Amino acid sequence: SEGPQVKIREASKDNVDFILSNVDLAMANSLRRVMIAEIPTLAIDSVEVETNTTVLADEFIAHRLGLIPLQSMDIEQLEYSRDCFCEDHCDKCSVVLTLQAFGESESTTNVYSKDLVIVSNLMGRNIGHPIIQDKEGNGVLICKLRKGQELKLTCVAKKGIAKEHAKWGPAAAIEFEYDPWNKLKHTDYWYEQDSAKEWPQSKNCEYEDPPNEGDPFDYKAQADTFYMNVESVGSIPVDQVVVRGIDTLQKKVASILLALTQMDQD
Amino acid sequence: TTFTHCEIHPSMILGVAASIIPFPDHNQSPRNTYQSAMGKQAMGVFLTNYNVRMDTMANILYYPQKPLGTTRAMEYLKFRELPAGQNAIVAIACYSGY
Amino acid sequence: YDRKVPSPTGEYVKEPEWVLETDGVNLSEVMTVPGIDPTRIYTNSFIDIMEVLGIEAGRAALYKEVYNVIASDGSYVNYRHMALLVDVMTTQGGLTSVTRHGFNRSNTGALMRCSFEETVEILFEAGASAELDDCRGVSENVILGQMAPIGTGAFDVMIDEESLVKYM
Amino acid sequence: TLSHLRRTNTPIGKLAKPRQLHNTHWGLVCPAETPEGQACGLVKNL
Amino acid sequence: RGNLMGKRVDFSARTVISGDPNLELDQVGVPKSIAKTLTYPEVVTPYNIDRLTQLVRNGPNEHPGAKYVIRDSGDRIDLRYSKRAGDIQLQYGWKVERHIMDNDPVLFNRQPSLHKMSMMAHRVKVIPYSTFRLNLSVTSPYNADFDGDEMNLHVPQSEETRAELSQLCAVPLQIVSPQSNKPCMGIVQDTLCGIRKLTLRDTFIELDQVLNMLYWVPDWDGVIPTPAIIKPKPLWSGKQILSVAIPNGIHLQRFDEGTTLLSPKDNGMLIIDGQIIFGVVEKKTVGSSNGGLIHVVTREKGPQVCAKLFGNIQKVVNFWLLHNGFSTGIGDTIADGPTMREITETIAEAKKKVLDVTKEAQANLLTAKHGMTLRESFEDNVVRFLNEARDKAGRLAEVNLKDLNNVKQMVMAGSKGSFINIAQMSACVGQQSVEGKRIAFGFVDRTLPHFSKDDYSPESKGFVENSYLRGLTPQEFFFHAMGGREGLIDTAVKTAETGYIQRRLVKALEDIMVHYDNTTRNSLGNVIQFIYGEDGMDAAHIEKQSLDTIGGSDAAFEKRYRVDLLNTDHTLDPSLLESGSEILGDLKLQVLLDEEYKQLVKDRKFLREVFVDGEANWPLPVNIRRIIQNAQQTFHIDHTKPSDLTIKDIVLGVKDLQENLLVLRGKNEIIQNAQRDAVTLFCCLLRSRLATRRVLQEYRLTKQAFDWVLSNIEAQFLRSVVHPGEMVGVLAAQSIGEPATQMKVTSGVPRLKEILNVAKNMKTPSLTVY
Amino acid sequence: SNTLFDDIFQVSEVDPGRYNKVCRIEAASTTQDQCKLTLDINVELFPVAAQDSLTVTIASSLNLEDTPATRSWRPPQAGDRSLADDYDYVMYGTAYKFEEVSKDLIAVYYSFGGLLMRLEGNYRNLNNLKQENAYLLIRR
Amino acid sequence: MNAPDRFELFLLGEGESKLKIDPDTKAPNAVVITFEKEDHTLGNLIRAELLNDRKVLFAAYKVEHPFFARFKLRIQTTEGYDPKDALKNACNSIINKLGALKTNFETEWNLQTLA
Amino acid sequence: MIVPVRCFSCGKVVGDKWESYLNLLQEDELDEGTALSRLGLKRYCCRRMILTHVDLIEKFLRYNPLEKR
Amino acid sequence: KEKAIPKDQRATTPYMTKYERARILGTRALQISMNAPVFVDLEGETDPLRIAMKELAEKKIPLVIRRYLPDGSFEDWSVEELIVDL
Amino acid sequence: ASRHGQKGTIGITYRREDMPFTAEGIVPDLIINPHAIPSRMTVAHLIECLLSKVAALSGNEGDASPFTDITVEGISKLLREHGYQSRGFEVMYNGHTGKKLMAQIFFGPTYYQRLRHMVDDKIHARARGPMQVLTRQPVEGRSRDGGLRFGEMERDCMIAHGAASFLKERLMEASDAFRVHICGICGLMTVIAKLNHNQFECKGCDNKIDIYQIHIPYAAKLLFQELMAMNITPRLYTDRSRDF
Ligand SMILES: [Mg+2]
Ligand SMILES: [Zn+2]
Ligand SMILES: [Zn+2]
Ligand SMILES: [Zn+2]
Repeated sequence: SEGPQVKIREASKDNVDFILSNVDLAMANSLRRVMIAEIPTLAIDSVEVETNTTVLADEFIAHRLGLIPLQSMDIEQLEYSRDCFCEDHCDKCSVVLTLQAFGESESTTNVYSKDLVIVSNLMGRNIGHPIIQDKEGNGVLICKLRKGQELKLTCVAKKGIAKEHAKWGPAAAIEFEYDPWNKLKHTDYWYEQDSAKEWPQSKNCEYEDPPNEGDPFDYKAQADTFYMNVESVGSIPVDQVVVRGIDTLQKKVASILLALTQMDQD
Repeated sequence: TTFTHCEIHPSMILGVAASIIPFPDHNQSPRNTYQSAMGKQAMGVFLTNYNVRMDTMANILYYPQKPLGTTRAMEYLKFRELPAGQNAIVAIACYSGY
Repeated sequence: YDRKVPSPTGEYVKEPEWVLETDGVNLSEVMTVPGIDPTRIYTNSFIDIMEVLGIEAGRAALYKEVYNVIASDGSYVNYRHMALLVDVMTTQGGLTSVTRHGFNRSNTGALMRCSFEETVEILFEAGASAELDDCRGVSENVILGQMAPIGTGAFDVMIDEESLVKYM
Repeated sequence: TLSHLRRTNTPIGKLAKPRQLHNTHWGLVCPAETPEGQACGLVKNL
Repeated sequence: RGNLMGKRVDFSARTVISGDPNLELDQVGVPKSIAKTLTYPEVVTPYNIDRLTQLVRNGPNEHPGAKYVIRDSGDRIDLRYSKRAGDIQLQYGWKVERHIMDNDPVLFNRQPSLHKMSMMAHRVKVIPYSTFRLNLSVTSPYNADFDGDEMNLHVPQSEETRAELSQLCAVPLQIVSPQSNKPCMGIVQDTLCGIRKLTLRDTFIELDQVLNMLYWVPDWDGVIPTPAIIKPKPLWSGKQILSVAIPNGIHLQRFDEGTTLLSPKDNGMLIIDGQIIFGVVEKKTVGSSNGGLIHVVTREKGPQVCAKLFGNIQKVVNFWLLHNGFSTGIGDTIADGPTMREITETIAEAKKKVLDVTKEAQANLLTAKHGMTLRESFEDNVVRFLNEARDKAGRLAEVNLKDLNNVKQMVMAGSKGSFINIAQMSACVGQQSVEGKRIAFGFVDRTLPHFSKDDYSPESKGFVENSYLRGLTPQEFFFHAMGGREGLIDTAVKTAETGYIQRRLVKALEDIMVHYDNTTRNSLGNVIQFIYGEDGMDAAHIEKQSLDTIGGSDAAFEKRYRVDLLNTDHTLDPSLLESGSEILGDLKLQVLLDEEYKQLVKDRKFLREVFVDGEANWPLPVNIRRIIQNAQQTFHIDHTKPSDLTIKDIVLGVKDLQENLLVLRGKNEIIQNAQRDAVTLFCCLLRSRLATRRVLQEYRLTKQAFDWVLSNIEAQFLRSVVHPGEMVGVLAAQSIGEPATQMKVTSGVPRLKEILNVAKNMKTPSLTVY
Repeated sequence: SNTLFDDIFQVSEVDPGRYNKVCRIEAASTTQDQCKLTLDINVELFPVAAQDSLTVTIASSLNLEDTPATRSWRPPQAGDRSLADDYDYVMYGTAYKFEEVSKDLIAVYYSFGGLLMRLEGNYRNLNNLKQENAYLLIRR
Repeated sequence: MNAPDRFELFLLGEGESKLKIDPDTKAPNAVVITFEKEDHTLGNLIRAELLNDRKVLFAAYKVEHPFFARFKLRIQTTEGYDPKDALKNACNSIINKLGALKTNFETEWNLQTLA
Repeated sequence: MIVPVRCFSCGKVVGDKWESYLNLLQEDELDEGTALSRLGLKRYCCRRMILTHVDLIEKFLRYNPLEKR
Repeated sequence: KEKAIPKDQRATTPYMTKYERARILGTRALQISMNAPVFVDLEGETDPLRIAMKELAEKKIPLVIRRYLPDGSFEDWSVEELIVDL
Repeated sequence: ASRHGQKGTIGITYRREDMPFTAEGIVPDLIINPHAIPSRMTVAHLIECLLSKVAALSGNEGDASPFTDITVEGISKLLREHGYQSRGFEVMYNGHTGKKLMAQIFFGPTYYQRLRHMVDDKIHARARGPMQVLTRQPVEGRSRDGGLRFGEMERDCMIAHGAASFLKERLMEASDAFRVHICGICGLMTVIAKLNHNQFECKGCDNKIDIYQIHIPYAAKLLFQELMAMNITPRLYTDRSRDF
């Protein structure tokens, strides 16, 4: 337990801010990279269009649908279509949603993400439901229709990682900073008259003491005490984002070790 | 002290293509000419009835955006209604040599 | 102007001299005026130099003009390229232009001369005069689709039986 | 489309330099919008 | 012209190009689709039967694969529609047309292709995407960038053409161009800036980054160099890390203005045994410049070693700059308040001087400069004053710029920009000129309908007082646009005219070739020159060297070269050689030294007669200085103990080496005289450098080192001779035409036209009378 | 191995120049009136001020016992003993010139990875400096 | 179109192994390990942890081309110490450190109220 | 044509705030910057995403449908 | 045969030219690729060009270069006796 | 291309985890080389970037009309009021390692335009394909699987290189190559060759045992036939008649 330390400054449903102390720069950077590009998530992958009389194109609507965030709390219970034994897809590795919208009113009618209806067997899981994160209760404004226009389609959502396509990315911006006082001299501050007066002070400067103003440069110091803030799109809880990022990195290292042992046997 | 007329605004000496350049007076003139030539090859929304027109070739940007830095002349060129381009976050750096 | 003349001590030093620059060229008449140095008078027009001093002097003046043009922009080119160009221009005893009225009027094969300009006229003249083309040129060999005698083609590769018998 | 609808052309024996931007062009044709090829200076835009 | 001299060809590809800093100098990235389309017919042999069979089984839809199989009968089989009968059995002598794989030589070209370096041979590298990929250092010879440019690729179809392409047109062989006997490729853009930033004295690299940088060098031996600073923290210098990429045994010395071995400004360059002693690496060292690192490496170690140097330097510098960073913004073009005040005052003073001259001219008290009209002289004075004002303001702005300024960093490294760019962006755009004159009165007695008639102020005749950062007022904008339009029209017209001129020159000099008798002849056999270049050497092997005998005072000549054994005025110190005690008072050696000095004096007289201007730096084949330095650093000359050389040995070695310097090998009087005249000058350089006093006193050469130097000089001279069969006519035509494309009296393209076409009447004939 | 040269210098002045981490210091020997030193020092790790006294040593090797790219450099190990332990600033470089200033004055030029040093002194005091690599040790 | 399928970045192909270890003849007791379908995320972490071992003399990694998702790791240890064992030790250290960090983050998160 | 679903730079969901942004501008008489801040868009990458969007789907909806049903 | 210069009075350069080397290597590579007998031991090779380069290095190429002169005469130079220094 | 003459192609594409990032987590959507700024003197690009940053932060439209009172100092003051460096520089971190870049990067929004030129609409290669009826050479036009032109300039460059065999292969094997029979009496290529019956005849010369075959470009054959139509007789002979 006497390893990396964590101190949470602000916790919310969309942003988690913490200080990661007693850790290496490589480890912190790898953590953020994994949290950005290697957390599995559920998103719409294939779309079959039955009727489309809209002013928008089928590929346009398919891209917009694929960018909708879907719940992925129980994603680990879902299987990869590539690793599943089925013809095209099944309930064990995919979720099927349906969209049916008609212009029954004279005024413009908006097709949101809340209109997507799950027609697959979730088997008691907690995946598939589009994320609603607004006061009105609607979701993403998928499209607009006028009177007489219909949109009928079926979406098949599969699990993946953001490395394959950014639509599976469960994490938004990640604030990442260290050494706000530039005590390690990792940056040469560009300036015209006075660098201190021309460069604003970072908000994290309050958590570290200022330089002694006359002390010799510390050449034995190493980067540590990172300030991080993870923002989540809503597919999974932010704390779950961090936990699963650590889990993914650990699994990757364990896979390296397992491959090394496999080669050792031969 | 013998003026007989006054310019409405000097910015009106420019043409349609040259009225899209932001701060053209801070640029070298050949760059302004190059931009005037190239702006006619940028993708946008040439017309709103492209779904009923049958042209040989047509290009339509998915998500057009109006420039953050605009020019007063463009208001009469309807650049904010049918923009051709996007506001990309640009960094000027030597990252990998690519 | 500034010219470097050897000093009595032995070092090269720069001294000022008065040089007259004139618009218009009358070389033969100006050269005979007393007081000037006839051994250093120069003319921008190499044609007058050729007519007054000879073909070799015209060659030197032409090279000087070409070098001046090339070096005016600050670029530097090896001597031999310009020397070859000027030598080709002056190899027939006169100033042969680089146009269709100069080198293209020589006797270097109809198939070679027609590739530049006046193709049909050159071919008709060759037919009327019953010209014989030896196909020594790169243009002729290119037209006929055969290995030109240039670079790797300037020699014939033959097999050595004397070495074949001894290579075992 | 707007530039094409507001383009002009000048047919090039003459003794002059129509490709330059004359002073009298001020406020009548764009001083910067012109093709970079063989039509540079001959095709003007109002 | 449309179907015989040039024609459409097969086995070619075209697409957009891109820059790949991770590709070797001679490597070219080829899209997978283009690789699958282009094919090479490989003959079936016992050494490749299995590989060709595997490719045939793979078929035409999988790279690597095959598309056609040709039997010994000449019939061709398409692997598509052929799998019905199964895989074909290959036999010796058949041909398999298989996709171009890695390391396949291919000819890479870019139009207009104005010179031979614009079409060079590359090794294929099959990569993912739809664009060709080429190293950044090879963009300059191609005159290409990545704004949308396209380049052509051609695939040879025979082993003979394949070998010819890989042995004559290979990129490494074209590093040293013959147009200006200097390298045609070099570090450029990002790497040129990064090397300059990395070689600064303040650049120190820690262990973790040093290990990665070292591993990034493919040819790194695996030995970690000792850090420059051991305590209190191990730190490696950027020079230390960069020296790893330079091959061992390379020596280079260059002195800039004010440079000293204790270089306080870190200027100049000193590399010993491949280790950078001091000096910031910039365009003068790794750029395509005469006497640079690229030239030294390619002439000492070879073209392959130079090509590897390119990649090593690019990789290490690219990694370092990727992890260091470099940018530029609006703040880099902003000068401080005091500098802006000084610039404004300077411009005001220049304007006041212009006002004074204008008032004097209007008062008629100004006398026209002789040979010009009053108005012309007034315009000349005004233009001079305004141009000097711009130059002074630019100087002030550049001086104010700090070292951290990014534009200043680029200019100092030579990657991009210049003093005029800095001045125009920060201080003042300056006077605008059309047809080499101030803005003319397009209207009646005025330039625009905003000034009064007969106005001659700088702001009225087109002086842009403001800078780009400040912004141009509308009148300045219009005048600057007029200038830019002038530039564009000049560009177009000059492009067309230069193209025509280049075609004419090539067609005029296409049939000239150097024959096996060293004569330069055309197709008719007519002799243009009795020896190519009047010396018989190849331009690619020519370097600029200084003749030490033509220059210098008589006293300096006497001190440097004369050696006396009878008198005590110019006696040779006995500690310079092992026989310096018994050498004194020897009349045979005295007469030998007298003959040597007499020959040197005659050489000085002849050199001064040939070069009237007294210039001593001329292009010559063999660089003797580098040979001497290599001998010294290879044999570790003591520099203190006397050498074993004897005056007899030195004199006779030089004399007999002059005999081994052979260009013409005829056995008759005519050819012998031609041979002597061909090397008279190089013999002068050889005698000036390998003098008895110079060898014994300055170089301290040993007997073994002297013999090695003589042998190396002979080998280098024999290698510098022109190869028979070279198309010197086409080479010269291209070398003269290529500068023309980038191109009181007529000059430039118009004058080149007036020269090539023998014009009876020229625009500005003139005479110079002394 | 063994000290090739040792002395005490009084830093006459220090010039930072255009650099922010490297400063050029001019010093003269405290015991010899004909010995002077010009040296480039990384002041970020070893600050030097005017009127400072520096003990300067030049050695052929850092190992204590005499042992007269050599070998791959490796990070120091625990318990390793070397001459560096007795000093504060240590640099490693090569000599690239020996110059005769006067009848008996000789100057040796050293380069520590771009940081230049010039040691001018008597021929009988700089006779042990060879055309090779050496360690420079500075102690305050 | 010649854009490779995106799953090639992480999915291992047929006949391709995650690790390819070869001795290095440039120096004694040196090995080069090619990691397939891996990138800087693992390269930097493993190299940084290797550099912390006292019995490791050289540890570096590089990505020859960003187009291909594979990187090379050169490891040289002291005499008598196996580079394979050094890599094993680094990986085990990473696993333990990550586990400790995960436990600390979970216990800290459980103490919050807003989420 | 229609509001993008995700911010290009970072991937934040912004397609569910177009109607709220318009409502804030119209009914609340709030400035564009204040509305963007109230919507939770802190990074200028998302601020430009919502600020510079042009709604062409409204114009496209003015044409009569090609096919009825 | 008045056009064949006797070996005792050959005046051409005794060093192989770049073009001669390129053509010799290409011709020998073509012959090897067409299953020609190789007179040099191979330590493991599959490229005909590499095999030809080995043959040239060891002077085992049974080819003679017929250098032509502008007057029509020629000189025969064996690859073995031609110096390869470039 | 941007609105300042700065046009370029995408050298390579990087993911968010590999792109450099600031402390705020903003990654660039596009990176351009600094070296394009100095020589081209497009200060308007930098001013537009700064103005766009301020406009995005404040929720306004930047006034970039040419001749107004807007100044870089004013834009910088407005930007500094928002908590950013007045000149737009930001501290960035390397995506691969997370270490701060020593230099600070000019970072901000900019209006970019997608041009009509796409690589997928220009890429084309040909190993073999249709030949034109007239010259029997590769057809022109990439849409018809046509070939590329090996023009006079390319021929001259190859001549300078000395690759005679490569030049011949390009002009013959990679293009039209035709075998014709010529009579030894008359160079005219009017020899009727019944190859199946192994017979040759040159009517007019009354010979059948004096025929030679030559390989020439079909363009050369067409040229000779056109000259024959124009009454010129290009006679090809395989032996020399005059000494050098
Ligand atoms: Mg271009
Ligand atoms: Zn399944
Ligand atoms: Zn965003
Ligand atoms: Zn006949």
